[PDB]
Amino acid sequence: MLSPADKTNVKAAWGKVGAHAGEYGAEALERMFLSFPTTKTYFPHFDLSHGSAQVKGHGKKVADALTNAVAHVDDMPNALSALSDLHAHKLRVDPVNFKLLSHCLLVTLAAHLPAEFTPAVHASLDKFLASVSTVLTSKFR
Amino acid sequence: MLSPADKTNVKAAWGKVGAHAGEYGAEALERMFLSFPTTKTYFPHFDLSHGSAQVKGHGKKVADALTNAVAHVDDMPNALSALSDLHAHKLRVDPVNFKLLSHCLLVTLAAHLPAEFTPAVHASLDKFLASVSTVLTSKFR
Amino acid sequence: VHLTPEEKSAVTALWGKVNVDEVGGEALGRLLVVYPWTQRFFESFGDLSTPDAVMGNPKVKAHGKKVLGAFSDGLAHLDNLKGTFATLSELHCDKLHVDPENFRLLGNVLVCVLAHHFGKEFTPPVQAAYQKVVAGVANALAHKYH
Amino acid sequence: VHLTPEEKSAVTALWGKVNVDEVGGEALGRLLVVYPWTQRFFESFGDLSTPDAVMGNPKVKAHGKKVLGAFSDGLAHLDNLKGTFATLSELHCDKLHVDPENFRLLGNVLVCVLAHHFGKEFTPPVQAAYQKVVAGVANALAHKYH
Ligand code: HEM
Ligand code: HEM
Ligand code: HEM
Ligand code: HEM
Repeated sequence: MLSPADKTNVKAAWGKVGAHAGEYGAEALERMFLSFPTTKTYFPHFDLSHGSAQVKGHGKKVADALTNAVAHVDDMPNALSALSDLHAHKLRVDPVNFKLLSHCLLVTLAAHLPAEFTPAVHASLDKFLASVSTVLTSKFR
Repeated sequence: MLSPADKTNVKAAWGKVGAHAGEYGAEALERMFLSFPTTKTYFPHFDLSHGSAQVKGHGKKVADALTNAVAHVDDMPNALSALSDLHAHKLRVDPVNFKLLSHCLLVTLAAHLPAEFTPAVHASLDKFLASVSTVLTSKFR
Repeated sequence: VHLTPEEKSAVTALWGKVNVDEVGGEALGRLLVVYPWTQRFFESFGDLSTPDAVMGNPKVKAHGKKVLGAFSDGLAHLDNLKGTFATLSELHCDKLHVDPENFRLLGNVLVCVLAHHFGKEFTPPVQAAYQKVVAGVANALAHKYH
Repeated sequence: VHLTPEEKSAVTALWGKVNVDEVGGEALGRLLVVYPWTQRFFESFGDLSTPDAVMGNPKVKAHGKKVLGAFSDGLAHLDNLKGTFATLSELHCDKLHVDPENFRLLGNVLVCVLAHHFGKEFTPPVQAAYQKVVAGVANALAHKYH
């Protein structure tokens, strides 16, 4: 459960992400494919090569939804209903994978928001990604 | 979330546990200790020997709590608040451990309810245990 | 894995009693039923719409016996699982694209199936030996992923 | 662990630029902050009531340096993390009763700190190698649990 400080923290950090979210989306995927090679089992139809336009575009896609969730930090469940559906009934990604992308996303932000990646912001973002994960895997069964 | 079906399945199977819940709770612990030894780091103060009265007593407590969640299947968050608080603030059991006990709780039931441990009941009991775990871990941070 | 001789005998004794055909179908069926997301790999199997649909599906039953057949073989090379499972590992990765977590879910389901079938015979310590076994196989099956 | 000479170099070279003092105090403090339940082992450290209070706690800082110290010495035995941490592994089990999951959490915290610190320099490929190291260390540390 995200506290008021948490939502604040998240909104601030993401605020700084800005025009770079897509790029960070992409870099996080790249980091995930490399560190957790099992995650690639869900993207056999993609070119997983460095700077692949498929990864780039998907990066954007992920970023934007993250953005949308920060904007609806208060009503995530509702804001991501369509996405929870796609994942539960179409994609069917194993829930374990959500923790891997989350971590890679933290790593990416840490690397790019030095001043902003404080211990308290680190905590909030983690809790956030976790909340996002929960929502996306809530209709699995 | 638990469906009407799940709820019927859970009340039905737990119904059968009846007066054996205590013994089944103890059994699940022992199974847990033998298969996943890292779980023992939380019970340094216990005699974990075969037929330890401590384990016996502990088994009843866990069983009584599960029985209490079945009784309040429509208000688990509230029925379990106290225990949620204890686990979150005092015991501070790492989340991953909940999945281990669940699994062992499932094994014990399987081993005891051949007739009721149907694919459908297995599925419902699994979702149930996941639900209880989620509650007990809701206040962690 | 780390199987004491006495764990190895216990594994082997029980396995002698198992009907791989039946247990195979039971474990695979239950997997598709308990973790419905796992159905993503079997869309050519037909109707998996309800538990009976899954459990009774001639295709699910046939596949299950194939999987437990490969598993039974692994139980005879408990010494070299990675070796025994290498080609299968490369296949699951490169052709099938099966996330290895699936292999752990199936191990857990299998342990429930053995508990279901043997009742009290599936003792706490017999289960501990089997947990080591299913983990080794899953590891063995994921070893060639890249 | 199962590090490529190239992967070995990357780790080795990044590490040479690491201020263990600072990195260790930050890894351990972030751990106590992000995963508050880990504070169950440091009651005697004092005030961990706030991020500010954790990060400032010198008992924390000094334990962080002792932890990264040992980690640091371990990167010198990447071919035998198992034998390198055997006594620390028994200590953690038998004396400290630390759940090995904690080893995993720190590892991940450790990686976030390095990225935090080296920004650009901590590339996807350099992260990939560190990930193998943190997993290898946690595995060696859990190795003697029983
Ligand atoms: C942080 C949590 C996640 C978010 C916000 C997210 C968001 C998205 C979005 C926005 C899309 C595109 C939907 C569309 O095309 O309209 C998508 C698709 C997809 N996601 Fe998820 N995702 C998450 C986690 C994951 C994980 C962990 C995996 C697998 C490891 C994954 C696998 C996929 C795949 C395979 C697709 C389809 C890609 C394609 O075929 O173009 N997702 N996701
Ligand atoms: C759904 C699962 C669980 C339930 C229903 C449950 C329930 C309980 C209950 C009812 C108590 C006794 C509190 C009292 O004194 O009134 C308890 C205590 C405790 N539990 Fe949990 N628990 C669960 C999971 C776990 C797990 C997975 C662990 C760790 C492996 C754990 C570790 C403990 C410990 C260490 C205590 C205190 C024991 C003592 O000193 O007497 N619990 N639990
Ligand atoms: C104990 C673990 C497992 C073993 C030993 C095993 C063994 C096998 C074998 C022997 C085959 C046929 C090989 C061939 O076609 O040349 C196979 C195929 C397959 N396996 Fe596995 N398997 C295991 C687990 C799983 C799991 C858990 C899943 C999915 C959730 C899975 C998905 C598949 C699929 C989708 C196929 C191909 C089916 C087809 O013919 O279309 N396997 N497996
Ligand atoms: C990279 C992983 C780790 C390494 C290499 C490591 C190493 C060490 C070392 C060298 C000591 C010194 C104690 C002695 O030698 O007597 C120590 C103590 C200790 N460690 Fe670990 N540690 C690790 C992870 C952790 C984690 C994650 C925790 C808990 C969250 C933990 C809890 C403790 C505690 C409670 C002590 C005792 C401190 C005292 O005596 O006051 N360790 N560790």
